[PDB]
Amino acid sequence: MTLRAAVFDLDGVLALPAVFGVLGRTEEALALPRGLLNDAFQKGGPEGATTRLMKGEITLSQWIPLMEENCRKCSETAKVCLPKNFSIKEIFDKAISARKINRPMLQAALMLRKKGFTTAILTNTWLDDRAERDGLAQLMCELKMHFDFLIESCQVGMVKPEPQIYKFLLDTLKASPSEVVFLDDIGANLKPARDLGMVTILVQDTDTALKELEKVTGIQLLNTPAPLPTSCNPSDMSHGYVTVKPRVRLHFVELGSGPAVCLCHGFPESWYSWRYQIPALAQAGYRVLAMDMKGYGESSAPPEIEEYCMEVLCKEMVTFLDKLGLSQAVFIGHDWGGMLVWYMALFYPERVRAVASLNTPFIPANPNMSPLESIKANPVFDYQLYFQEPGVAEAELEQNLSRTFKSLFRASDESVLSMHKVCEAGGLFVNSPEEPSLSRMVTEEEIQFYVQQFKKSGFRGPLNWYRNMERNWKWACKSLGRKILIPALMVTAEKDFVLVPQMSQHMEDWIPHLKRGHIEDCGHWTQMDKPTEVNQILIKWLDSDARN
Ligand SMILES: COc1cc2c(cc1OC)[C@H]1Cc3ccc(NC(=O)NCc4ccc(OC(F)(F)F)cc4)cc3CN1CC2
Ligand SMILES: [Mg+2]
Repeated sequence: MTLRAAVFDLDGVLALPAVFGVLGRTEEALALPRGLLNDAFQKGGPEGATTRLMKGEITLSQWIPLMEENCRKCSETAKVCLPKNFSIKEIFDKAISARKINRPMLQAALMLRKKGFTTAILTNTWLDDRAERDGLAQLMCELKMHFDFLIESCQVGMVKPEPQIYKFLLDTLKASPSEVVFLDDIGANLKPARDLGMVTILVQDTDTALKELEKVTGIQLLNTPAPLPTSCNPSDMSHGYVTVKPRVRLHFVELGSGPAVCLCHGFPESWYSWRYQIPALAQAGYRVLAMDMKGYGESSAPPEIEEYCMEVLCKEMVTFLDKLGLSQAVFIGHDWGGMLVWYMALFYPERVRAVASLNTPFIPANPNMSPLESIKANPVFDYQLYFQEPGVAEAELEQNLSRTFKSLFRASDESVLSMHKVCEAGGLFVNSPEEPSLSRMVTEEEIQFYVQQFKKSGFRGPLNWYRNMERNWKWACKSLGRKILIPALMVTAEKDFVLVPQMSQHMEDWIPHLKRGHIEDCGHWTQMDKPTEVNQILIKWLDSDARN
């Protein structure tokens, strides 16, 4: 009775415009008899060429000659002559290419799966061996990840509306007819489903079909707020391991193809902090490499403090590129990662295609002042003095991992921390709740991932990034006569009460062609506070500065 599974057609529902609709306009353009392309498309019926193509018996390249004869045969009966420029190859090439994803439909499908539905795609498709088959391959891959099953006609040897495929569909979904809703742009494909007892929605226009699907499922799909970008499931990611040197191996996650983009997280985060950026960046045509920085998660965490100074952390990232075969890579960082990528561009510009930083500005070294004096001359950086002593800051953060991350990963309007009274009060969480409320930015599952990551190597490694003030300062002073002249981007967050946008006001002195981005109502955790704006800024900057 109560629905539980949802099935979606591709051509006409999830993808628009349908191939039949582009074939109809072609009939109008070249002034053919109406429907002639569709009579040739459907010549022979269940024993014709198109059904042999839809069943995997022949490939698309094999079917085009058969479609050419059907058009010459159909044009002979209607007493007409096909133009001199008639090309079925070129006609379908434009149709397959013009087909885009119906985002209101896919977003509604995601909402159902989020609410606990089993989503699937049931489409009549073909084995595409065209030279331009990659265009259709990209489309399928980005739709496949959002559904539990993709049942293709040419893979199973069954086509709609043959009843055998619907019995195969119900077996795949492991559900009864009256528990499944099925959407298709063709009414013929619904009669066998409507006979087995499943709910049917004829999709003519998307917003009306969504109104019907709202009613039968009891879930609001239309006029739903803007959904978050696609997140990452760790157990479905490609996990990579590179040994940059003895006792030091770096763990990273990889997705997509194209120019290598290397993401560097901050303190106290993980590769998972790019969960909203990784698919979005890979979809834009990039090979994302989200790192576990030295001392974090599955990466090595040697205890020595000097192993985390900026000079060592940068030489190892260069090595990481070497052992992977990458001459360059776009470096996007946040918090400590952002500071590391600034010095990557300053010391190894030949290995940085482009550099970008979230929140963290490039503050050049002061040759006449130690960094400890400057940190003391700023009450917001007072927690960094508390971090200096080893073991002290570790005991507090490692005491209750759940409370630690729930008190940190909070929006700008949820803050329960006072970064300016840390050393005085003798702790970061002295005046914070023992069981803080779950922020709007992170679910309980996402918090429990960070907990499991930091159960590995603790907080010693991460905190050691703070404990190389004098070493990093001596190193940076060697680059005081340089200038960053590669593509650079500085993204500032309005409500970051520690890395304020005003700290970046002088950066153009050192980066003349610096580009900028600003995100409003955004706290420190830029990636998970405003992921849709982070994705927009980066994909726009990458497409114009990093790619060729
Ligand atoms: C050469 O002059 C400097 C040089 C340098 C530094 C300062 C300098 O003076 C100009 C400081 C600056 C700095 C600032 C922030 C961070 N980020 C960070 O610690 N993030 C963790 C975190 C953030 C917010 C939190 O609170 C809440 F969660 F939002 F609530 C809790 C934790 C890093 C650095 C790097 N430093 C050394 C270099
Ligand atoms: Mg269709």
